[PDB]
Amino acid sequence: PTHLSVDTKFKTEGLCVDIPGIPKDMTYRRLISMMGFKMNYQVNGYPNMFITREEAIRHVRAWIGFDVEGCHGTNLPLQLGFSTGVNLVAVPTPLMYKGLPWNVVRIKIVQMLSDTLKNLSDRVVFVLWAHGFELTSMKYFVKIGPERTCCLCDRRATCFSTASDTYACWHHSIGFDYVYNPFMIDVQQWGFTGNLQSNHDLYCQVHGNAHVASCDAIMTRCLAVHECFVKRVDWTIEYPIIGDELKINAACRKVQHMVVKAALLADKFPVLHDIGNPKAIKCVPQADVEWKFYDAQPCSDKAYKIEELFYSYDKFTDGVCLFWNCNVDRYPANSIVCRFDTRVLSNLNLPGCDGGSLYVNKHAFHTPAFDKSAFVNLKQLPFFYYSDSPCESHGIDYVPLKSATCITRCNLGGAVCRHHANEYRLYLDAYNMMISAGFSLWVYKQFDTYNLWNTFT
Ligand SMILES: [Zn+2]
Ligand SMILES: [Zn+2]
Ligand SMILES: [Zn+2]
Repeated sequence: PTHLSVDTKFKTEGLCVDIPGIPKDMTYRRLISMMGFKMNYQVNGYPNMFITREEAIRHVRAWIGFDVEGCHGTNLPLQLGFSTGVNLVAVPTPLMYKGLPWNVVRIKIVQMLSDTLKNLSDRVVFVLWAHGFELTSMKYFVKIGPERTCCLCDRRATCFSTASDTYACWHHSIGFDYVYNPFMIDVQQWGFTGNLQSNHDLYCQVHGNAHVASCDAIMTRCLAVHECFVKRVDWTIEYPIIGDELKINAACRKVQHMVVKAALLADKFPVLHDIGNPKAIKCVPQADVEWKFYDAQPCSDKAYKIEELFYSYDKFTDGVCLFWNCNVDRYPANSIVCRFDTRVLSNLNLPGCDGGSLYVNKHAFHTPAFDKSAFVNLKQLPFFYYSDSPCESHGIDYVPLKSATCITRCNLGGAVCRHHANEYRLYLDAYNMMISAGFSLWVYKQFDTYNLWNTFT
């Protein structure tokens, strides 16, 4: 039950305006044949061009919305739209390109997909709101066959070249002209009422409709992300490592310990309200503070309202509140906050629904749109490094460190020791790693690193 059987029925009602007379009774087997492809009763890793919802969710990094609009059916030009914002016009002789024959259009498609996907996934999943022209145009830039490996590496093959008769992955596809063994899924098979725009606009106000193919491609993928990662959530699905996931996650634990420990030392809060992930552990386990946990799963739709989190019947105004990746609409003044900036560009952060983003780091977290007004009661947390550890070098070469933000006994004494200089530069790299990944740090306005110097006396 892991792959989509080709004998599964395909609802054709959405196709009958582009393809009048299409049979109501239709399987994927007959649909693929109708699209001009032949599968040959082949057991070589490619059982179906179309995939299940579950397989699509596991390969969300490969999702490319795809739409085709009749520009004027073999006799008229076609506008090819992709969720990358690209519009290509193919002739049978926000970006918008003029009409060109299929033999040059397919070269642009391979280049576009390869640059988009090489650092994201081992494949492409075309996300469709299928009405006909997009399915019948695939024969002009798609080749299928047995699963293969790249001619220059061990990755699976995603492209084919008619010039050299060879195969390549996204990384080595320069000059290739055909997409090889792509995957696809028709969102309209999921049981919607009404057209694409009416269903998309139920949940998203960020993507308009300029009535060009790329806008439909964007809305289609956006609707799919909402259905699979907003209204539905599955945190059991694991995703492969494609970047600095481990360093980013390790940096997050180190910065969280550093910031909370220093806030407790500087202001001596009697109680800390740890609001968020119900799997949370004390990040400063040796602190004397009264540590109270409050369970809140990561919100995937709208940011939590602070009124429903705190109230409905309790003294969150006592001490300090810790919101580590707990997105609320407005943080109280006595808060320590880590909030993911959905606007960040990285291979881990995919475009999301209604201004949000889909952050995929081991697991997929759809995150509500970043909002600067949520931090009005707070200020940005400045960088600093604090350590009460002994100045002792145990066991890399050294240039003396000078920094006003190395809060250690040795710097209080006027000369940073080598150990705390090593730890400072290691923490600075971790801090910059986490900030670059899109995380932002905010703190109550009274926070002052000057209060940490007298923790050495
Ligand atoms: Zn390769
Ligand atoms: Zn949208
Ligand atoms: Zn030192």
